[PDB]
Amino acid sequence: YPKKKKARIE
Amino acid sequence: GTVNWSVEDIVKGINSNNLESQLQATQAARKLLSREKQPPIDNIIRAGLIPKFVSFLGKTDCSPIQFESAWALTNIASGTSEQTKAVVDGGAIPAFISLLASPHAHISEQAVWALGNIAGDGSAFRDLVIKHGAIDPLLALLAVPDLSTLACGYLRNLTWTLSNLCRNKNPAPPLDAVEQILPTLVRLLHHNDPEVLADSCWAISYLTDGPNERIEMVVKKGVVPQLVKLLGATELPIVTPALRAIGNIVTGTDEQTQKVIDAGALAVFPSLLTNPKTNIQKEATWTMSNITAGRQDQIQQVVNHGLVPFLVGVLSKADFKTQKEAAWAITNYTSGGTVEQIVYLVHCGIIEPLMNLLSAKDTKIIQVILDAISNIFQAAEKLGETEKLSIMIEECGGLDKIEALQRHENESVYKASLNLIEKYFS
Repeated sequence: YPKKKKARIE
Repeated sequence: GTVNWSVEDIVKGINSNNLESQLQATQAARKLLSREKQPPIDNIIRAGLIPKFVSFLGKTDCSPIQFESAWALTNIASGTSEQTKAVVDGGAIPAFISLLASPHAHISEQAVWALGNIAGDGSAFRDLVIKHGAIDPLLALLAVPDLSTLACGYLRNLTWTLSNLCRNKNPAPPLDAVEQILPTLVRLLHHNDPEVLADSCWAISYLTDGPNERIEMVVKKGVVPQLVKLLGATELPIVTPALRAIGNIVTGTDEQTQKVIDAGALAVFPSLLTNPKTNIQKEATWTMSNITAGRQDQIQQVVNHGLVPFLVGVLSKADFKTQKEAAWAITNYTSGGTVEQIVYLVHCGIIEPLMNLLSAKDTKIIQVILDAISNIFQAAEKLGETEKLSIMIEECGGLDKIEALQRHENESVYKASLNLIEKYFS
């Protein structure tokens, strides 16, 4: 399965 | 300016009685938490900053601090279950749901993102987000005449958060929530953006992974033809979830598998069963196995599409897991098929690869292969072909492998091999 969570990266 | 602050200075600024100093410190915290290389989530939590960020979420007259705190809390909630729990314990769920209605698009997008992380933690936080009433405003954000007018990243984040609201089991999402979400999912499934399509297919795959009643909830909306179309897509991130959804659907009742067949899915399997990506081949063979376990007319449709030679090919050469799936498909075929269909199976050359696969150490695949051979021998008996099949098995080295299986740990392998020898090789 794909990522459960993701951070907003800059 | 706000680059490379220490958490000490961030705390000093947030603890000041100056809203602008608080905003500067919150932006510094956001910039700390938005780096790939080990963002200091635990240090920010230990400093006791979550309550201050949650309070800032509700400062309507200062939208920048709302945005910065939302970004920081999003990145904190993107970590381990304990960090997401720290975010939730601060009361962030209702604050983010309130921000969903913000007049500023970027703030509402960030709230969507944070809620997506929170819900993606797992079943409990998913159902808690739902209980706080996020589905209504989330879906309202998508209630427009044409999705194309929405910003691309905004729509992608909305789709991803919705897919997380559809994700996870034990328990699965509430039935009423799934019914509330499904129409917007069907609409997103016809959107043109690859990411939106991929996440919508992933949501559908989540929703179809369960009892036949959930599969029915999804199938009634008429998405199967669109799922097949996407199965034919060129983007692997789209084909993978579409294939997963189709497989989950064919694990249901024979009528749902027939709905999949009528949409024209089988015509795509010549390529899927030769796809250069291992996982695509594996899941396509698993889908085929769950299709061959159906009715005899469905096995006949599998035959008419010329997919038996492709099953033979996968059984002859493929990654071992795909070969397991092929063995299962063949055993289901032989257990549910007519005599003519099993004879055709033999005529396509299944015997030699099926025998070659008996040398693998996996015990369960050996049991499966022996069951398939027993079914084929029954079909031959019905026609008087027992000896011809026995000779074929002897010529390719299968008899040696069966005789060796006679002395095997597993009781069922033991007994089935001995019985084959006793009944068909005198």
